[PDB]
Amino acid sequence: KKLNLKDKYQYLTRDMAWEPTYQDKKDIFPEEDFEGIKITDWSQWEDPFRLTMDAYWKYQAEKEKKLYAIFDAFAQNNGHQNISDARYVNALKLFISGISPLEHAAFQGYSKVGRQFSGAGARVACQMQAIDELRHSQTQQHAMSHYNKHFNGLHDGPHMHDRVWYLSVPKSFFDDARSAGPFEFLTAISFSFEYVLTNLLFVPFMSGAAYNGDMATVTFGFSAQSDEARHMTLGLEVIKFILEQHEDNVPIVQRWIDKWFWRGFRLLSLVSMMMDYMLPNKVMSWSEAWEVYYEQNGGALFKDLERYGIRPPKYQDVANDAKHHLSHQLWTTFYQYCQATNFHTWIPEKEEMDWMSEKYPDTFDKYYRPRYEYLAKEAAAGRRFYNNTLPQLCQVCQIPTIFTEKDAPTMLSHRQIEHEGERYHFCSDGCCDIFKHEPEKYIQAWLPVHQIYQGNCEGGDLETVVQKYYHINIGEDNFDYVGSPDQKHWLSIK
Amino acid sequence: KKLNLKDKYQYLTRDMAWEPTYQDKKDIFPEEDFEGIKITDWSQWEDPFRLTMDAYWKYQAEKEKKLYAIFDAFAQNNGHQNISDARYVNALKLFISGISPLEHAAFQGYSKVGRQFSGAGARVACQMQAIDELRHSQTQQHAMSHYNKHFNGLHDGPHMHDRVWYLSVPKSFFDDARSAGPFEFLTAISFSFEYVLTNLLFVPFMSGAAYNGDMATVTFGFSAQSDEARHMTLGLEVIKFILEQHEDNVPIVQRWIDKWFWRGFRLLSLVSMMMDYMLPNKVMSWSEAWEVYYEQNGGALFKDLERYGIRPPKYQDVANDAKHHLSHQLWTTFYQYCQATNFHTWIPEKEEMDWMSEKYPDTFDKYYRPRYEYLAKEAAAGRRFYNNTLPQLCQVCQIPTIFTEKDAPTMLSHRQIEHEGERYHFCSDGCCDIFKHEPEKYIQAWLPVHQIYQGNCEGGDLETVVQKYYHINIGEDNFDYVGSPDQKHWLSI
Amino acid sequence: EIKTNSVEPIRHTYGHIARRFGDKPATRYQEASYDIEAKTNFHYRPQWDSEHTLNDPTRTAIRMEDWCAVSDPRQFYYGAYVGNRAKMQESAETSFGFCEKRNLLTRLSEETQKQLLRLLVPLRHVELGANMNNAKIAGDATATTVSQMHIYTGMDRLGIGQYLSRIALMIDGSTGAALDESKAYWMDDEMWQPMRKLVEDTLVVDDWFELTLVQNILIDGMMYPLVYDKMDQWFESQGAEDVSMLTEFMRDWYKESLRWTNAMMKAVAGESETNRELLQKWIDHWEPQAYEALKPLAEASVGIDGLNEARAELSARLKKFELQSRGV
Amino acid sequence: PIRHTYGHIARRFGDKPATRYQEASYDIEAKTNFHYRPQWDSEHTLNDPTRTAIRMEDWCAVSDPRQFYYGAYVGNRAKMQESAETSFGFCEKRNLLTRLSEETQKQLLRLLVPLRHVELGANMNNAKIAGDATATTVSQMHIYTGMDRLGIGQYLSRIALMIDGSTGAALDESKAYWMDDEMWQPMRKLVEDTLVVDDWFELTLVQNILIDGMMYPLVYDKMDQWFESQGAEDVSMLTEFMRDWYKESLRWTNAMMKAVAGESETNRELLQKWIDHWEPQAYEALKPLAEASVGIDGLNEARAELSARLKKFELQSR
Amino acid sequence: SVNALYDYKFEPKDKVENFHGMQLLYVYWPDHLLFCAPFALLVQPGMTFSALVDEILKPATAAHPDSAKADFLNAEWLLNDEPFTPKADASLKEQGIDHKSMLTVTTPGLKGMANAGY
Amino acid sequence: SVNALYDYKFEPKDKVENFHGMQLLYVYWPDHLLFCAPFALLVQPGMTFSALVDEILKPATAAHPDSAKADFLNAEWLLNDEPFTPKADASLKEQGIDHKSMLTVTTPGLKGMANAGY
Ligand SMILES: [Cu+2]
Ligand SMILES: [Cu+2]
Ligand SMILES: [Fe+3]
Ligand SMILES: [Fe+3]
Ligand SMILES: [Fe+3]
Ligand SMILES: [Fe+3]
Ligand SMILES: [Xe]
Ligand SMILES: [Xe]
Ligand SMILES: [Xe]
Ligand SMILES: [Xe]
Ligand SMILES: [Xe]
Ligand SMILES: [Xe]
Ligand SMILES: [Xe]
Ligand SMILES: [Xe]
Ligand SMILES: [Xe]
Ligand SMILES: [Xe]
Ligand SMILES: [Xe]
Ligand SMILES: [Xe]
Ligand SMILES: [Xe]
Ligand SMILES: [Xe]
Ligand SMILES: [Xe]
Ligand SMILES: [Xe]
Ligand SMILES: [Xe]
Ligand SMILES: [Xe]
Ligand SMILES: [Xe]
Ligand SMILES: [Xe]
Ligand SMILES: [Xe]
Ligand SMILES: [Xe]
Ligand SMILES: [Xe]
Ligand SMILES: [Xe]
Ligand SMILES: [Zn+2]
Ligand SMILES: [Zn+2]
Repeated sequence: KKLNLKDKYQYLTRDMAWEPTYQDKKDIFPEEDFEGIKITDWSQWEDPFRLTMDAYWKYQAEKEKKLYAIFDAFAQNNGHQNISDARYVNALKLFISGISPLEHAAFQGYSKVGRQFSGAGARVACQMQAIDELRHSQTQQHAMSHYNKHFNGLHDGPHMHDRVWYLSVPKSFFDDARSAGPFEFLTAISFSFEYVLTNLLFVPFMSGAAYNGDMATVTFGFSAQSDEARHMTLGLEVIKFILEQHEDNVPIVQRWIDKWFWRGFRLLSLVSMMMDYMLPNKVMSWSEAWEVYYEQNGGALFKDLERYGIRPPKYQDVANDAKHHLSHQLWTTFYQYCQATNFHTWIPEKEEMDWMSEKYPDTFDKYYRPRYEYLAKEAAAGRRFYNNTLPQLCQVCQIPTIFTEKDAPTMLSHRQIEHEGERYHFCSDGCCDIFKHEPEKYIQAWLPVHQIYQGNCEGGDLETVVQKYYHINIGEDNFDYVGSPDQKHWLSIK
Repeated sequence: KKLNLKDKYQYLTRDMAWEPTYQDKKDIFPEEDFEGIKITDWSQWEDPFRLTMDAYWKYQAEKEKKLYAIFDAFAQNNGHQNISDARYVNALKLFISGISPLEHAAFQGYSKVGRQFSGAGARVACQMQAIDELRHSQTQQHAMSHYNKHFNGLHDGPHMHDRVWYLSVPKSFFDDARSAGPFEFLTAISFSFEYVLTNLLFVPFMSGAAYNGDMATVTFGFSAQSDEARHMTLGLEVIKFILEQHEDNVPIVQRWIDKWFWRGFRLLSLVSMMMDYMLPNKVMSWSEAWEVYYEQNGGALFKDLERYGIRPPKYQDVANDAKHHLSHQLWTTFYQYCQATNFHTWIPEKEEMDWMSEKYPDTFDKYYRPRYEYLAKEAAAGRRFYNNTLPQLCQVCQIPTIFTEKDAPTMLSHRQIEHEGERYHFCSDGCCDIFKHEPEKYIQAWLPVHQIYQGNCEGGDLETVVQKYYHINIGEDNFDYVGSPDQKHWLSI
Repeated sequence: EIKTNSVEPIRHTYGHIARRFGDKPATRYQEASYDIEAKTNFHYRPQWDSEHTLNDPTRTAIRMEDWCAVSDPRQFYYGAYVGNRAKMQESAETSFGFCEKRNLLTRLSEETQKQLLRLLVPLRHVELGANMNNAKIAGDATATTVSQMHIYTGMDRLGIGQYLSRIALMIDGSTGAALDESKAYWMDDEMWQPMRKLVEDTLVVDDWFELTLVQNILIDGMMYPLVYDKMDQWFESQGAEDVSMLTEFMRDWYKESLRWTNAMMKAVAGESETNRELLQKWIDHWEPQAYEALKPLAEASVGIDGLNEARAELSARLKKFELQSRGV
Repeated sequence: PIRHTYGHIARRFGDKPATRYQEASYDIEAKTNFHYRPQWDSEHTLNDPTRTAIRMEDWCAVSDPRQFYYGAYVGNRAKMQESAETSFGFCEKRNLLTRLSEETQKQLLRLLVPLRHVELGANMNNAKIAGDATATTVSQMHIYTGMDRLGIGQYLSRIALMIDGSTGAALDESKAYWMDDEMWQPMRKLVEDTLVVDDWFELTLVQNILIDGMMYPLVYDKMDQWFESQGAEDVSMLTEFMRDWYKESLRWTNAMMKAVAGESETNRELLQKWIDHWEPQAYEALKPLAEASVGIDGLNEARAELSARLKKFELQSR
Repeated sequence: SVNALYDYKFEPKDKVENFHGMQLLYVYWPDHLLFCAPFALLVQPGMTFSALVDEILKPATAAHPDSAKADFLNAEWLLNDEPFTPKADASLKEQGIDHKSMLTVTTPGLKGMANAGY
Repeated sequence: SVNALYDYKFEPKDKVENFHGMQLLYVYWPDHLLFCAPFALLVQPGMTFSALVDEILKPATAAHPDSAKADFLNAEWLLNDEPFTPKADASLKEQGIDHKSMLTVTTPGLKGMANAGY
């Protein structure tokens, strides 16, 4: 009988594979046993999307031709002049140096994993994801290109991503996933990042663009929607497939959910700060985004996973509670250390602060407003605060240890341990537990503060590290927004 | 023996035509003799471009994809909020009601003329131009669509074109060309309009857009550039062909050059006012535009043509002189009659007036600046000037007779004649001369002031004419910019 | 899941659009195609016509309360038209390159090549006639919906004539010699004379609707099936099967053209018994001339039964409009 | 503007406006300071140039003459698939495959369609290379070629689905030839052997130059001519995509080989050692296919064409 | 003269018969460019020259500062470019002011503002 | 423990040997969140506790209003979370302040600004 669409698509993908006779299957696919995951039957893989190559090329070429027409029009018409305020471009300096390089890392990681799985069906989904991430990487370089001509801090993204202190947060997140085996890579990136936490990254950046006049970024976001629909479906297929294949997979997957929930939460702390502080026109608060995208949507997903014996991630309560504090703790960290970053910070306008009091009724006026009162009096007196002493970094997530106890918002949630005669420090219980399960991995970390003190950052004094190692142009890319070349150029554009 | 590119293209166009046997050529092609133009050999036609249909479709589809992606992005991103000032949109009100409808008339005119010529080479070139003109007409409807949603005056362009007084200026220009025979049609539109006078329309609108943050118009402009290269080349081939075909064509063509130079010039007076006064950020003065695109570029063209016995157009001296006056004369005309227009007028800012002093060093402070000083005081006193008496219109170009004598800027260049018992009035010698050669044509003109007085504009009180006949919403489309719904909506953005 | 801050528009579309379809957002086709042309207050009578004004609906004897009743099912405004054609020409250009690179036409015997030059290639002259007739209609029809469908189709006819030309150029190796030969058949072979006379007769028709009917329904509606369906099958028996890939453009074009030509006939015939009376008179005069012009071609190739079936197919089609023709 | 391009592009090309390809393709990857060693490799770091024994001072010396960044790739492919899709519809609607004789149909299932398995092997090998090469200029050419192999595999599969009226029975019949017919076993063994190669440049050499460099000419040129003598000329319109793809693939694969071989004598000596081991195996894999169809002469012609190509790199084969 | 395919002769659109017993009259007042063009008026041919001045011309020219001072009846007149002496109490028709005539009135000593004839 | 295809055992990147004779020391001053995180210092294991305070800790904290009022030293100290009593004139190393220790120093009466521990 005539094939239905699902059996037809299988004949055009998985049927091209065969059982080897001349080489051992374990030599052709050597990476899929060492994690403990047991696969019972690859044929139970359900294709998360059914796109043959002809249809992929046709549809993506249509989106691309439209995207590039818009990008050229943006540039030809000096569309950077129509953003809300030059402060907004700081969100893009963060994006190009901390998020774009991840797109490119995902391209390589998915390419490799689209070779490792013995299931032909899983390999094709992974490979289509790989070439989409390549697209995301390159179209972002093209999107930001025109901003790089007119604003500072966008000029050496990949160079800074490997070196700069705060960019070790996204870098080590993705190094952790790509050093892991293939099932953990998929659980980390496809399920945790691309399915569970995706909206917390995507919605703030892309709707921030829409509210702040950035036609290039919003066009890139519209263009990436159909791609992310496939990526979310792969993430959902991945956890269900793995959980159903063998009861022994369930506790392994549980531990990965706990680890990558917690690493993903620490990585997203950078976005909380962006959306609450770096956007002149606000979309929603971090607290509202967390509540909708994780507490509501994620709660329903984790209720779904209960049928497999899965519970919600460990410490998700700590993360739900931190939503009232996160963006304010981080902005204040970046403010005092922006002599050593490739973006500017500033004190929020009085109107932004009243918006903060409303979005954060239980915390902002008590804990955060007085900080800005003090820092502004200091700045007004010609004593704009910069902190010239290096901070303690977490051994796992590598963020400075700036976070506070759930029960006590004024007390740092520092933890420390002894492991084989050496001392290690963490920002929280969540990072402590990750280290304790895999110490051999985390003791390898390239912690930027420690590396500066070892003399591995081509400089002992911090001016030389910032200018010569980081390629941050002192007086141009760093320091307060007020009085910066970006502010002067904006005021003259205007 | 392989065909070269020229000869191959000819095999793919003109070789498909044949000498008829069963019907006489003159019944198939009945319009080619009456104008007195003589064609000696159509094989002498040199294809102005060599584009087979596969290539035309391919290349135009790529331009259209990109254009529509930008239009969509402009609208999704509320791009109208990024223009220099809402006063700018008045330039588009004049465009959608005055010029877009000429694109559509050209589509019709070129379709007809792409049937009428007996040389298949000329027929294909005109047909490709007809479909290009349909493209301009439709994409302009789509370009202006977003502005129509946010600003007034753009909602009934075609309706107003047929009726509104000042729009009879472009309507009559194109009805004159379309009612003429096929050779005059091409001489008028392909040579005079699309080649000689083309940058005086295209540049001010498209540059003005660029300088004023109008991405949709700018993008249409960039898109139309390759179409215009063809249309210009058709214009050039047309006059060279017709001039070379017989020496008896040279006097006929010279009279068409004189007529169409003058009619084109009068039409362009609307553009002078748009670029000097309606663009918040200025590109160049009408004075400068005319110097470069006509006096320089046109000057060089007519030296080419001297080889054929053609001299530069009659009255060109008067037009060169009038460049010091034109935009100011028109702005003050529109200012006083903008109760009866689908767009606003205003007094220019002191900074714009200073610019005008610099660009019109011999005329502006003497004749025009003092007008704005007077009108501004009156406006300030609650007495904003509106002229409630209708004007005399020129029998040919249909503009009110507002223009002045060369070297006497305070005296109107009014002319009048008597023809078969009737009196007729003109703005100039240029228009008087066109009338005297073809009176049987111009005596038929639908002159909006006369038709209002005959009771043919469905109203006798002018409030009724403007609202019910013209579909201009009184209080929204018309009157001064200051106080207008457009201003208040702009401030509110 | 991108959030957006969109505005409150003052109105949704143009007044002329809102009058016709309601004050609500309009399609690209609607804004491009309805009430955009000049309709009244023309300033001067044409020097080239004693009887009608510029833009005069009386250039045809057919009468319609509203010529915008005739609308395009394909919704082609300019950009949709060229976008669709660009896609089509992509496949046609690649098929031409393939036949040219592989010598699919030049490897045929000289006798098979002459059959193409004699039976197929002179149809470019018919295409030329149809280009000219549709340029005439596009210039005479008053409604934008009607005139745009005619300029698009006239430009397609020129494109089709160019493809047929290139087949000959393929056969002569880009020299033009095969085009000379084929033109000599059109001009002097008795087989082509009824067609050539009929095409020349159409070029003198005044009434534009009479013209669209004869050209776009009666001639095309018998010719295209006879040639690109029935003759196309028969080419296989002659060893010329490979020309099928060169004429696929024409089969796809034809199938699409039935959409708008049937919608236009339905609206004009359904308007009034008078329109229908008039249409029947024109079919009675012209349909048998179309058949008689195709007869020597059918006889020289696929046989008269191929033509009789095409006539029957046109007849069945005309019955949908409450109109008659004398095939099955 | 304060600057014309990104710092990393300006270092290579000058502070002047750069091309879309340049901005998409150079120095975008992570290069150093990796936080953790791979759990799946004891010898190499993440992004480690030493995954190959080939040595280059700058892997960005390998640039794509087609200038394919993502947008240009899919743009080019979308154009090519428009024509392929139309040829598939034309053949299917006119019954051009189902009207062929049963022996002709069996020749297509036995000699042509099992190449979809070879394409799968090439897809997997190129995915490996994309995950292993460091330079973005090199890695993206390998993912594009990988996805192309999948697409070519899918067009081959559809030829069989057209023969069987979209039931899958022909693909079953054709897989049994791949698995059990003696004529396919040398090729199956070779493809499985490539899947176990560690050095990514060895793999790119073997797959993208030696196997494809003989196989594509043999099949889509020489056997293509032969199929016309067998009554299957109409299949040529379905395999035109493969001929156009392969002509295009020569541009980047020859550019890559010139840059690597021209770098050093030590690189050339490595490449030659690999040619000497693998080139004879590619020839032996194809021999049973050639002798079942066009004849061994067609294979010797393809082997000599590859030999002449390898002289462009100052390398040689038999 | 017009070339055409036929005998190209038409009635003027603006013949007097088309104005319902009324007539068109144009009036130009030199050096008062405040009004951009000569006025186009629709008048009863029987009306007296005096009433043209008091009931039409006076209120039409009201916006101009010079208006209140102008003695139009006693100013310098042209009719169709020819020296003209109005008769106040005679009708327009009976003194030769026919359809589409233009009158030019020059008021010496009142030549507009700013030495700009405005 | 880490799953790997090999024995996944490496030396820690931040062992004391990598610090050219020095050692890392972290200092936490609770209720002074003006400094967002504990300080990470590079220190000579031979320097005295009183030199650490006067040469390093006092300069590091100078930006806070409480700094000038603080007697660190006679404040309350923890070392690796255990109660600790510093010896002013004794080296860091002889009192057990080893590589990557954290000292916590609480200064009674100086609790930061604004009831917010800032
Ligand atoms: Cu700039
Ligand atoms: Cu609005
Ligand atoms: Fe992505
Ligand atoms: Fe994604
Ligand atoms: Fe145009
Ligand atoms: Fe044009
Ligand atoms: Xe495989
Ligand atoms: Xe951070
Ligand atoms: Xe993103
Ligand atoms: Xe972006
Ligand atoms: Xe998986
Ligand atoms: Xe998660
Ligand atoms: Xe994340
Ligand atoms: Xe730093
Ligand atoms: Xe620092
Ligand atoms: Xe820092
Ligand atoms: Xe710095
Ligand atoms: Xe013709
Ligand atoms: Xe105009
Ligand atoms: Xe006008
Ligand atoms: Xe234009
Ligand atoms: Xe436009
Ligand atoms: Xe012409
Ligand atoms: Xe002209
Ligand atoms: Xe009016
Ligand atoms: Xe008026
Ligand atoms: Xe008016
Ligand atoms: Xe009005
Ligand atoms: Xe057909
Ligand atoms: Xe090939
Ligand atoms: Zn941490
Ligand atoms: Zn005039």
